[PDB]
Amino acid sequence: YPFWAQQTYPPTPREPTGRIVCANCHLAAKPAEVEVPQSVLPDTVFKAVVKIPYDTKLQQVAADGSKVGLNVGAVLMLPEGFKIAPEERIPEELKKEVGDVYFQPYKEGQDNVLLVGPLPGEQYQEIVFPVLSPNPTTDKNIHFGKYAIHLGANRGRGQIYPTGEKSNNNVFTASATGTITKIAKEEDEYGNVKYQVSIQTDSGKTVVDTIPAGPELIVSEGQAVKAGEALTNNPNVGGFGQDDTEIVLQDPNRVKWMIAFICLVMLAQLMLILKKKQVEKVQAAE
Amino acid sequence: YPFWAQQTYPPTPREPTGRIVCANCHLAAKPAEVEVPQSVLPDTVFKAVVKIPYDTKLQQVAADGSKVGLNVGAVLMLPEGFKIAPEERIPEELKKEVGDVYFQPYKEGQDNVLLVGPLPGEQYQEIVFPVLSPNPTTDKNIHFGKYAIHLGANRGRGQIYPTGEKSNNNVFTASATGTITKIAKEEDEYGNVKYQVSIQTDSGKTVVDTIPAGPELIVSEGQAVKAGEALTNNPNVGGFGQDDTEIVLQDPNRVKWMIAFICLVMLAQLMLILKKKQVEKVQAAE
Amino acid sequence: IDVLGWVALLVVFTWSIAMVVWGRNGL
Amino acid sequence: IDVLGWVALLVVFTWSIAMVVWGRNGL
Amino acid sequence: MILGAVFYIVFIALFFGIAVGIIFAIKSIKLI
Amino acid sequence: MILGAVFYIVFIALFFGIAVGIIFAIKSIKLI
Amino acid sequence: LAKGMGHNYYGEPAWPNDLLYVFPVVIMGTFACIVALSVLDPAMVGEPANPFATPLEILPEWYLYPVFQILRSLPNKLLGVLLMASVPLGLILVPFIENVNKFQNPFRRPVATTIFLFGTLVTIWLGIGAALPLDKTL
Amino acid sequence: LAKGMGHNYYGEPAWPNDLLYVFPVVIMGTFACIVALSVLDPAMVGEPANPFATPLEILPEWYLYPVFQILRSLPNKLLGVLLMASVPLGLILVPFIENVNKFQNPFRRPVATTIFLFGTLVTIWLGIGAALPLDKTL
Amino acid sequence: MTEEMLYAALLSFGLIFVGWGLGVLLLKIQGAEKE
Amino acid sequence: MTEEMLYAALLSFGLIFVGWGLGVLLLKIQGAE
Amino acid sequence: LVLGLVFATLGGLFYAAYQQYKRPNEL
Amino acid sequence: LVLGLVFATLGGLFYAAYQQYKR
Amino acid sequence: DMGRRQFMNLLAFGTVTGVALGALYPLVKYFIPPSGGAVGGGTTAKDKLGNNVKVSKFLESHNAGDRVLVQGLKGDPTYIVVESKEAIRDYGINAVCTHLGCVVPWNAAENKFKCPCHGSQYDETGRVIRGPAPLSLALCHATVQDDNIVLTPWTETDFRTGEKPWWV
Amino acid sequence: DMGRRQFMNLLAFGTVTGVALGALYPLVKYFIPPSGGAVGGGTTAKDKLGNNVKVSKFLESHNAGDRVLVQGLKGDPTYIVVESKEAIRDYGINAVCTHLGCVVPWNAAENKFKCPCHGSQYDETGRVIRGPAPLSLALCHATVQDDNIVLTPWTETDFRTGEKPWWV
Amino acid sequence: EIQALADDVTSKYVPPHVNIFYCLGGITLTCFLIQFATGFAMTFYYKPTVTEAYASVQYIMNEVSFGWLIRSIHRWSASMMVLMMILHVFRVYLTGGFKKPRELTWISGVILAVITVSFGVTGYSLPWDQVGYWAVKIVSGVPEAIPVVGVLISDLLRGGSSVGQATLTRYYSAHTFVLPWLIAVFMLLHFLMIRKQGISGP
Amino acid sequence: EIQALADDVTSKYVPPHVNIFYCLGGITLTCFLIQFATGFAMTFYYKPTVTEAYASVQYIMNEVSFGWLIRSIHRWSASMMVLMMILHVFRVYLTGGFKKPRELTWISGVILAVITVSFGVTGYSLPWDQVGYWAVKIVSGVPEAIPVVGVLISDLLRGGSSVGQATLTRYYSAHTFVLPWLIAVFMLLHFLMIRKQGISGP
Ligand code: CLA
Ligand code: CLA
Ligand code: HEM
Ligand code: HEM
Ligand code: FES
Ligand code: FES
Repeated sequence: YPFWAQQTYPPTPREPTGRIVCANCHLAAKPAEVEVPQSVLPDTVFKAVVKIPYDTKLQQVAADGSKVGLNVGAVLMLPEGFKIAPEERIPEELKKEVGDVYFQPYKEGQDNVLLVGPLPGEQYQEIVFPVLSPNPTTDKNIHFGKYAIHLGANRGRGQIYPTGEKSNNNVFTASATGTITKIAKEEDEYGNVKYQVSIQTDSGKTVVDTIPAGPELIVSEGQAVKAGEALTNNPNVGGFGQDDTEIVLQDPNRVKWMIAFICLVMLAQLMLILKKKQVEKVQAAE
Repeated sequence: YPFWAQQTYPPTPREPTGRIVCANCHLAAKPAEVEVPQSVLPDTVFKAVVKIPYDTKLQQVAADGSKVGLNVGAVLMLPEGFKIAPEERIPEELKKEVGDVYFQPYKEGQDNVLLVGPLPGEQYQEIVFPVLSPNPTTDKNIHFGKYAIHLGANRGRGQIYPTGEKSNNNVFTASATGTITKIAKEEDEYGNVKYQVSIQTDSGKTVVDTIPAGPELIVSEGQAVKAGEALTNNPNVGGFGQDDTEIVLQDPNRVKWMIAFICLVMLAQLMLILKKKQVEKVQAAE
Repeated sequence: IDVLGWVALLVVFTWSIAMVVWGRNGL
Repeated sequence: IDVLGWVALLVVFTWSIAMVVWGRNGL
Repeated sequence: MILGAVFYIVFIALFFGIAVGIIFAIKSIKLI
Repeated sequence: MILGAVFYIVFIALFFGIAVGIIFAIKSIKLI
Repeated sequence: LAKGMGHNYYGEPAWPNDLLYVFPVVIMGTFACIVALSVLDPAMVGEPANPFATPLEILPEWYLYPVFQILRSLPNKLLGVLLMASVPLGLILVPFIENVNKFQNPFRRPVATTIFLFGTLVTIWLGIGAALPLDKTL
Repeated sequence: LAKGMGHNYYGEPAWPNDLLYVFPVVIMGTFACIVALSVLDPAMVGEPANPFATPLEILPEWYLYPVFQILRSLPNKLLGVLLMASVPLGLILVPFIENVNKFQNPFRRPVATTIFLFGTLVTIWLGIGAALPLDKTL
Repeated sequence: MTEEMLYAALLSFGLIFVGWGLGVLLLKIQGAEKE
Repeated sequence: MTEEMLYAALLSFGLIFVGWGLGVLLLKIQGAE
Repeated sequence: LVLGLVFATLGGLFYAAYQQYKRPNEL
Repeated sequence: LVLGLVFATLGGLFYAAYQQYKR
Repeated sequence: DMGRRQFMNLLAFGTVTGVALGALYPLVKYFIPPSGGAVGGGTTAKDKLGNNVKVSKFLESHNAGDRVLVQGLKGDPTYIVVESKEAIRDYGINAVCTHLGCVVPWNAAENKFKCPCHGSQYDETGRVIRGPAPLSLALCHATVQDDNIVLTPWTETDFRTGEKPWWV
Repeated sequence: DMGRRQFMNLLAFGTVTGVALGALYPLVKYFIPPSGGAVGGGTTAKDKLGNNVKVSKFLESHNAGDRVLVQGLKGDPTYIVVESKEAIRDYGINAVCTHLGCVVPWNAAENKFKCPCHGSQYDETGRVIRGPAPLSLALCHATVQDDNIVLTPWTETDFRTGEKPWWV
Repeated sequence: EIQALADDVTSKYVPPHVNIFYCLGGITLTCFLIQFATGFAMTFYYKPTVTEAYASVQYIMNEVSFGWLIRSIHRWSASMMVLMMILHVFRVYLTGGFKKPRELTWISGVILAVITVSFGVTGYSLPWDQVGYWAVKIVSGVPEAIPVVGVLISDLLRGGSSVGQATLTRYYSAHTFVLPWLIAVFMLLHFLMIRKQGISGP
Repeated sequence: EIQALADDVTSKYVPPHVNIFYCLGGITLTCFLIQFATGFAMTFYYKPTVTEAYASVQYIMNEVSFGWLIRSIHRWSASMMVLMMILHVFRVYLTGGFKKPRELTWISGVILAVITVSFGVTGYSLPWDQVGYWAVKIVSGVPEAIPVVGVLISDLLRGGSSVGQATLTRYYSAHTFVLPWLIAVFMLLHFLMIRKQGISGP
């Protein structure tokens, strides 16, 4: 869960390499996108859509191993100074109608780095953020320019727990290189139901193991030597995906002059083809 | 005395400015010179003459105020690695006949920075040092090249004591801006003889002072207002003088090739004027 | 001192070669 | 969207000035 | 990147530009 | 410095050089 | 506007000096577009804290793609090196290869065009990067 | 060598190409001495900078001595600045001054020579910064 | 993030013809070498 | 320390004539016209 | 908003070209 | 010693000039 | 037909040069060096043996005019001084030699800044008694900004003149 | 008289070119950068995070699989490691797949090293799996010196294979 | 006046034929002229230490007057010069520029392209962040696969055995001293060897 | 060899009337060519930064193969170019080689001298040594003897306030980028404006 990254790598959500720390637990890859305007004026509330796509259909093995729905998560890194707009600056449907969850700062202060703790279902394959751009005028520590924004989106349960242990939402290979003879898939009772195993590999060391509920079994007795590999199914159906982008904190002031200049140029050119070429009659006389 | 600088500014004998620390106490200026060969081969004992000139004639007021002779001193800063030649590497008259005093390192280790504690008379207006050049071959911390050598030569007593107090070998200005009426120059008795003063400046505050033995008096009663200035003499007759220079630790190896090349050049040129110009007969035929 | 006691030397050597390399090809 | 809603604009303005500054001196 | 496509096509416009108008260019000042 | 004199005179040799041989140079190819 | 004097080979016919008076139009036009751009879309910054931290893409200039898509494709060696060296050197030899043809014009010799177009397709196709649509795919 | 028809203010009488074959002698000769002097008087490595300590010599290289001996001589102002500016600008005007002898060379012209020599004396004299007070000297 | 250049590229190509057009169109409203 | 250039200068001047000499002398032993 | 113009200024400024595009005339 | 030669090499190498001089 | 009037181009090249300057303006501005007020001569109070010329660092140390250097005002000297009353002095003899530009030395004897470069002998307060110096040494303030005897930009009319300072 | 023998200049230009190379030799040498001799790396404590690095610090969290880089070997980045009994791990691999330039990635899963840049696979002790992984990763020693750990400039042999070293 | 009579006038000549894409030569050049200026402008604030490099760049952006603009231009105009040069190559190729006698103008040409790419490659690494510091890390060994001296080559370009201290120093020299002098020499030949014609016709 | 062979024959142009001191011109030039090479060579190991400036110089002396030599030459050849240029001024002057036909060659001349002195002045301070660091400290204010534009001048050459490292940054750009391009431009004119002689007869 997003809350897990915060507690595990509290200082920063992304490794010096650029890969976000989610991939440590959600080792399956799937798409991810960040949609922000090329540029926004300073102190402007705008949109930032973090798409975490995947066709609603298909179920994952939940803790109990029964097929269930999908829940999404993410981590967004806006550039210095950006943070969500104050509840009152968020237009009606414009920004307030689209997406409404809770954006928790990775750590006290970082309002430009939000965890989308809330883990919506098939409703949030979209997830919209109404961020507010900084103002380098009221903040001399903020400047205009093009800056980077990062994303780490997820969906589908993790294959590893912050506890160090793995979930049942991943393949559970065998322990020994050898032929198993049976399926010790009994239930359990109450708040749990494991589906043990009775591996053989009697070859000197005759070991058996334990598979959890959820992942289906494919092969067993008679064969299935391998080498302590493929359990008999991979229930992992979702994963992490990153995407980066950039936005320009634009100074309308910069634009004006560039637009002003451009006009002087076009205008200064007009006079050129006009006078120069078109007024070529002199020798055009002889 | 040289020993004084060592004790006063123990780490280095020269201020960041380049002026040697002697000038703090010997405020009178006089010549000074350092004579070392343009360049010396590595590991060679050579000469370094520190001239501290001044015509033997003329006496300075000694502690007692009686006219006495001149004694010389100095501080020499050879470049890293240089140090005096071992007693046994010093040729006969060559280096051993000329000058024979004691060269004490400014501080434990610095064998390239010697104080000429010994303060010779009119015998050492010369003072020769038999230094031994380093070897960048046997010492990888030493390299060839041109380096700097500094000098701080002295003669004549100091005007200030390490005690903070001034000698009688200078001026003792007055304390008040006013006219003095007399000379309270009585003797004393035994181990001392001051020549007090009876300044007036009765103007409200009628003060008098104390002048020591040695410095002569010039004006007094009737006038001499000034402003607590010029006592009536400055018996100071000697001073400090600095001089810098550089020596090249030469690699005979560098020389060979540069001499080798030069010969190829001259030779390479010979062939040019020979073949080229002088073999100009072809058209010199028509 | 050996400016001549030596230049006079180095100099005339490459010079001999000069005046001689002349004859050599002058023939 | 305003690429035309706008370029169609900025463009024809300097163009009008063009096709017109022509007439102006063409007379 | 942005320019990624600025020149990915600015140059394709160029190609068409020469390879088109050009083959057919001097392909008539001296064709028949 | 050393070069202090290298040029203090290399140039005086030069002057003499031109001012001498030169006045007297074209001072005969067209003198009398 | 082209008669018979110092006549023959190649030379000059019509539009002398003052074309060098639309040039300023081109120069201004060039500048302007680069200026509009630098504004709408400026540059940025990135690291100087940890060089032990490998990024994971490596997006050198866009024009080092075809060459890069090569270098990394074929198993290192010098075939790539030698191969990419073939781009500039291979070119230097062209006016020696496609060098026949005088009276005609230049767009009526396919065993050039075809080759050219083709090679500018490979180039593009190779214009690809970090497990991007990969050499395969197309 | 030299007859009649190539008339004007310029000329070439005797020795064409191959003088440019003593040039290499000159070049080698220049290098050798610089190289020789480079090994004989190796570049001395000096002590590091410090904005707090200053004095005890500092002179501007050397060819700047005359100019330096000036700047520091006359009480700052711009007379010095203006004065030293007079060296390069004052020169630029010379071919306009000593240029009244177009029908005849300005080398025998003493109201040039005298002035030249004189000025190259002041120059020298000024070179040799010379100890401020007694920077009197000739 | 391809769609940012995908539209970025279409513009470079087209605009060329848009400019070309106005050029042609410009000459036409003043006299273009018909022969 | 002037005497280091004083001799350093005399050498530049003279050598010129020494070189000049051998040049003349050289031409002379081959024909100077 | 203003940003819209800016690019409509780049896309619209490519007009530079639109001028040579007309450049050919008669002489 | 060897240094003597070195300069006798600079003073002696000025010969470069001694060659044009042969004009 | 009767053209012969390329006397208008004094408008074509007129607006052209127009574009030229427009584009050249920012480039020239670019080359002109920016603001500031610290970076070196900021606020630490460096020294001469490895310390800090401050208040409770350099308040109870001086006596007869003690010279130790803090940093500088846009690149100049600084201190904490003292005189004949036993207390750091209220003023700042910004020891930038006004003649050619050398850091002048202080003589606790002749009580005259005996600069070596050319021999200007300012008082123990910057009063050049003998030249060849132009104007006495520069100046500043003499307080604190909390623990650091801090001063800052000078525009307070000089007292050795009564009227405006020699650089206001 | 019968000259016509500028067939000697194959000597004038011979010795000339001679001078040319002589003067060109050192210039070329100059461009060949300085090398090593005793072989040792003088460190500016650099962290995988960009700040000062100390012993007990990165040397303490070594659980089953700790691999984070510090101020390492002349290009080759140095990993810090410990075994299960947590003893000075007698090997510290420079993630040096001299392949196409990237730093060999350890495996939080395999505990091996599987390079992502171009597909090079390794093991726990630097042992490559197959390829594009070129060869087995370089090893180090196990020691500390006053909260300042000490590994040494390599030119030495490796035990993983038994023969003289290749990654010196 | 006309004192300036170091042989003048009748410079007013040389007529043209029929083209439209024969500007890609001057455009590319222009983009260069633009680089020389803005490039130079940055040598006044860009500090090339591995400690200072990165910082100076931000200094140009944020703390410097139009620094953000001089640099932004330099970044674009660079990619444009290269883009334009390729198109110029097209123009030429598909116009038969390297005509019967122009083959030398074409080769100096290919040379000009190698110089131009080199510019980008060295400059790309100058701000010393990660993309530029790792792209140099990656291209340094490229030459080591060439026997005989391939390593010598690499050792000379990175001025060492690893990327760092001197790589940036050599890369800066190359980008601001070397490369500029080379392009100037070959643009110089390339332009002078244009004492010939160019196209076809009717 | 044709392909533009049409000019080639333009070679062994024309002779000399009376010379020798007439070699000063090329000597000075030579000393320059020597500076360009050795100077460039040092851009591979010199670091334009207050912190690393001084250290890199020692690094060149004792660490680089012949650093001590490349630098030593640069130091001498520099003082020689200037010395030779002065002598060239003599040659020229005392021989009225500025008279009438050629006065522009002389002015571009004075210009070349200002460019040349500038070289030494900026380079002299690069080893960030006291003599070089205090010599720059002293020449920085020299121009302040002018109104608003007398200090703008100074502020532009030093970097602002007084003498920061921006001073060293601007001084290096000037010494290795700017000045070299100027002398090349004016040596370029100075040489082209040459089809000259003087003082002779029948
Ligand atoms: C069949 C016809 C054909 C044609 C007409 C072209 C035409 C063209 N190709 Mg291309 N190409 C072709 C086939 C063809 N190609 C094939 C079959 C291949 C695959 C092997 C390639 C692979 C290829 C690449 C990889 C590239 C091109 C590029 C280019 C063009 C841009 C020119 C340029 O700037 O290069 C200048 C050269 C380079 C960018 C390569 C860098 C070279 C450096 C590293 C070394 C230079 C070394 C030196 C000159 C050698 C000295 C050796 C010594 C012994 C003397 C171009 C117009 C280039 C391009 O589009 O760039 C944006 C480019 O990168 N082509
Ligand atoms: C009659 C012929 C004659 C000739 C041929 C010369 C020739 C020469 N003189 Mg000279 N001179 C002459 C007469 C002559 N002089 C006379 C009569 C005098 C007596 C007053 C002098 C006094 C004199 C001095 C005092 C100096 C020379 C120097 C020089 C020479 C070096 C030129 C240089 O690089 O300076 C270039 C410039 C400088 C050294 C100063 C830099 C100045 C900067 C601050 C400003 C440059 C201004 C710039 C153009 C901007 C203008 C701004 C505007 C507001 C003013 C030179 C070759 C100089 C020298 O020997 O240098 C080694 C030198 O210092 N001459
Ligand atoms: C676009 C308006 C444009 C055209 C068309 C064009 C043509 C052109 C030709 C035909 C030449 C050949 C010259 C010759 O044979 O002497 C040529 C040469 C150069 N150009 Fe060009 N050119 C156009 C535009 C531009 C622009 C905007 C510039 C940059 C100022 C430029 C530059 C150059 C240069 C330089 C040359 C070499 C000229 C020579 O060697 O004489 N061009 N151009
Ligand atoms: C030393 C042997 C030497 C002399 C003498 C010398 C003379 C000289 C003259 C008289 C000219 C003018 C030529 C004319 O009108 O045809 C001249 C011109 C140039 N020189 Fe020179 N020169 C001597 C030596 C050297 C050396 C070593 C070089 C460096 C390669 C050199 C260079 C030049 C150049 C360049 C010119 C320009 C000529 C032009 O544009 O025609 N010289 N030199
Ligand atoms: S610099 Fe101190 S008196 Fe001139
Ligand atoms: S660099 Fe590691 S796999 Fe290629």
